[PDB]
Amino acid sequence: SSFSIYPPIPGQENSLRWAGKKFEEIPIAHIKASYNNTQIQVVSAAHQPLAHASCGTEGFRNAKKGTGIAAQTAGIAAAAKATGKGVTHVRVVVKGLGPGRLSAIKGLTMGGLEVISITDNTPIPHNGCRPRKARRL
Amino acid sequence: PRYELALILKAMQRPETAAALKRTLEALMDRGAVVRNLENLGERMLPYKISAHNQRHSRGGYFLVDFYAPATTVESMMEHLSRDIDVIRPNIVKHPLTQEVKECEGIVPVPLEEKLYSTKKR
Amino acid sequence: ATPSLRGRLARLGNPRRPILKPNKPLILANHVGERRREKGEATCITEMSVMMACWKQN
Amino acid sequence: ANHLKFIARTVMVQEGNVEGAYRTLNRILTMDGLIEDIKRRRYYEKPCRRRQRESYETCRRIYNMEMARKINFLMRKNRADPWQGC
Amino acid sequence: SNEDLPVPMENPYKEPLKKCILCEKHVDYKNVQLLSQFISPFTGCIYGRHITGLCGKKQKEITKAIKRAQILGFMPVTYKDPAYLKDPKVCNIKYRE
Amino acid sequence: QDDPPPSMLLLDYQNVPGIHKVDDVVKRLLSLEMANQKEKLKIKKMQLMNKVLENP
Amino acid sequence: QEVLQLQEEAKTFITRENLEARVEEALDSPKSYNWAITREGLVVRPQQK
Amino acid sequence: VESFASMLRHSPLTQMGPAKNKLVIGQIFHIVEDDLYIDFGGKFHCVCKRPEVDGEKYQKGTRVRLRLLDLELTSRFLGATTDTTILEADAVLLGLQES
RNA sequence: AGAGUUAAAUUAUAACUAAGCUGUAAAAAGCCCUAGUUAAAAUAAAAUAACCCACGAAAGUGACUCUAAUAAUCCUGACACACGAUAGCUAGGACCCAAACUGGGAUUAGAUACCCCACUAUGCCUAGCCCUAAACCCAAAUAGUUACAUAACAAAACUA
Ligand SMILES: [Mg+2]
Ligand SMILES: [Mg+2]
Ligand SMILES: [Mg+2]
Ligand SMILES: [Mg+2]
Ligand SMILES: [Mg+2]
Ligand SMILES: [Mg+2]
Ligand SMILES: [Mg+2]
Ligand SMILES: [Mg+2]
Ligand SMILES: [Mg+2]
Ligand SMILES: [Mg+2]
Ligand SMILES: [Mg+2]
Ligand SMILES: [Mg+2]
Ligand SMILES: [Mg+2]
Ligand SMILES: [Mg+2]
Ligand SMILES: [Mg+2]
Ligand SMILES: [Mg+2]
Ligand SMILES: [Mg+2]
Ligand SMILES: [Mg+2]
Ligand SMILES: [Mg+2]
Ligand SMILES: [Zn+2]
Repeated sequence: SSFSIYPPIPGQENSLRWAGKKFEEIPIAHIKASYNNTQIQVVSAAHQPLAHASCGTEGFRNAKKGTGIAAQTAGIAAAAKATGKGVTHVRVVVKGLGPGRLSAIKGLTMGGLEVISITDNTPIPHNGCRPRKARRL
Repeated sequence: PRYELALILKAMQRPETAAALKRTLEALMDRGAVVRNLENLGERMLPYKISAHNQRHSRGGYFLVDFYAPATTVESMMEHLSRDIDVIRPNIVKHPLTQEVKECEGIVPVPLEEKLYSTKKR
Repeated sequence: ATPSLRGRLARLGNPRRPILKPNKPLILANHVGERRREKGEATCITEMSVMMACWKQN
Repeated sequence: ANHLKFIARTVMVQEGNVEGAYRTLNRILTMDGLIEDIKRRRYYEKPCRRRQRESYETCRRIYNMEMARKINFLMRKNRADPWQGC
Repeated sequence: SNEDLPVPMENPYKEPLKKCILCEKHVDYKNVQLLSQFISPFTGCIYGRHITGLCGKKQKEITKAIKRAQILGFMPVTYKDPAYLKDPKVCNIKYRE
Repeated sequence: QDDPPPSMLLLDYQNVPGIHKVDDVVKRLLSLEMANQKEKLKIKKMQLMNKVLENP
Repeated sequence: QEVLQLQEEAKTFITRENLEARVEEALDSPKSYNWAITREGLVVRPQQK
Repeated sequence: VESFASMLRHSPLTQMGPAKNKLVIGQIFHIVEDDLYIDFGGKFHCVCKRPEVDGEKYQKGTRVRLRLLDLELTSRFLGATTDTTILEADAVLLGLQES
């Protein structure tokens, strides 16, 4: 039972399939977890948006959508729409560090999507654009 | 070898690669530089998609040309290579063999620093 | 291993610009710090959500 | 962007275990220092503050390493005293 | 008058100094396989001295070679090339526990 | 201003026997054409010290 | 000795006559500088595969 | 009369030289529930853990074999004028006077 | 000091999907020519390496390559000469992002402040000025000693 956490790059010849599809054709789920909102967009391998759900789209409010429960609910909401179009496995790509980071990931499983991998694509500039000034002067 | 050019040519056919290498070496010789050796490192996948000459390049052939050139003809060759549409990213550096390897002595045991504070009783 | 301390502090014998500016003197005390108590958090939030899911639909 | 996707900061789940894979990824990021850098880059810090933070962290690391070294050195003497009552 | 007195001589039990993994070697910018052994497989971060265990010169040489190669276009910056993922581990950092 | 020829055969390979019998490629490589500014500085220094000083 | 050593390497330099042969032989003789290292400090060459 | 330098030159401690990985016979002089105080005889006494095999064979006065690692554990720390001696030596247990 | 180059992020710009996005302890305002994904020039800056302590007289400098190059056969020494962080001025250019000022929205009795939003000078390049800093390591330079000897604290006391 030799299992490697490294992704199955297309350059290799490994035989790993999910529901008969290769790792390259499995749809993607971009989860942008900001400090005040969490958005989820499930797209196909061909970069075609299938489902979209955010904490604000569920009837929440300003400070209500910033909690983890809002992200957990948005995960189920996105998973229902993804399953409505015939999606069983998805690759999660997380963007940003927020309170609803793991909440959306587990909400996807609660809503009925099997996560095969978690990708952390957080934008970290190499000292590029200057961010805003610090608070509490 | 004095200077080393790490030429990254566009992935093309054998005759086109040969013609591009021939003209690049002729340009190097025209500047007053004698060529020591040319080594082909093989056609590999680029680490990142390099965009050059209004073209997105995903592959490329790697070549290494070592030579002796005057210090004034480096930028001229760089300028000539910059306008060549068959070159992805040219770079001329000093040859590593020029710098003689220094004696790597190893880790020297550095003692903890003392006498940093006075001997007053706390 | 322990980071180097030579040539770090501002001393008369040190010729260069000091690297470290300690808030308090680097003297190893005879007592370690007390263990900090972990901050509590709300629990059973995910289960309360699915409990209220019944009510919202029923 | 120009690099290939689904290679960096990617962990494959094992037998449907997602919570553990997320913890593994969080440990990866913490050991690589990306969590602290991301939390620090939310608001810009001036160079004087960056130097002060670096000096404070270096001093704290030195003190912690020395305290841990002394604790490990003195761990032997934690045994029961054989000369009690003398 | 005494013959058994100690003599002021050098220490014969002087153990040789330890060598870095690249002691008396040649660090290059074209051996991307060698350069990848010191970077994080997940993020590409260059490991420090406390991880690599290289005496002062070679750590700086490795850093300079990696920075040169990543901009010349031989080694990726964001991640480590999977072709070199099976290289023997020389670093002292363990991620999976 | 002094005008050191590009084929000056710098002093590091000037005082060795059998240097004029070598081919033009090696002579050009050992000449000032392929040399940096430090070699020209050395050549100018020796040329000035040979002509101005009495005890080099 | 440096001059004598450089005389030997002057024979294998690339010139106008040898340009075509050198390009063709370089295009057919690939070279690799990749070599890994071990914890003991032993050089391992991937050429054995 | 014999001089101190003459006797020290032929002393077994001088013949030993460095105390790294040396086989020394040491006699146990004190017994604890799980710790054994073995006096290898040089300066201090080393504390060792009783092994699983032949545990009851270790008693007071028993002579055992040790591989000496350090004659005395002393180290320096932050702001320490002198070292912090542990008043103990470092050694491992191998056997009990095999013969 | 010059010349050349860009890995990450962001953006002007197009396509699919969706309705909010951003915003805080909580809100409001703002934008809905909005948000997410896929491609994307120009400008600005230069993650880890750095638990390193090097270079330079100091200020200062750590994305990469090339050229030039870091005085004194080495004491002190100005009102003389040459430099001199950020900020500001003049003329030309660039402007992703941040932001003095300003205008709104919060809180307050008041808030021309701390909190959020938008934006300007400015921070960016060339040339010319201005010559000020907690320009502090608050410890002058040159060759030394561990002798006598703790006002206190702090970086121990001192010689020529
Ligand atoms: Mg202030
Ligand atoms: Mg200095
Ligand atoms: Mg203080
Ligand atoms: Mg300039
Ligand atoms: Mg880019
Ligand atoms: Mg623009
Ligand atoms: Mg509103
Ligand atoms: Mg950088
Ligand atoms: Mg000097
Ligand atoms: Mg003077
Ligand atoms: Mg200015
Ligand atoms: Mg502006
Ligand atoms: Mg702004
Ligand atoms: Mg206002
Ligand atoms: Mg100024
Ligand atoms: Mg200063
Ligand atoms: Mg002053
Ligand atoms: Mg003075
Ligand atoms: Mg007192
Ligand atoms: Zn070494």
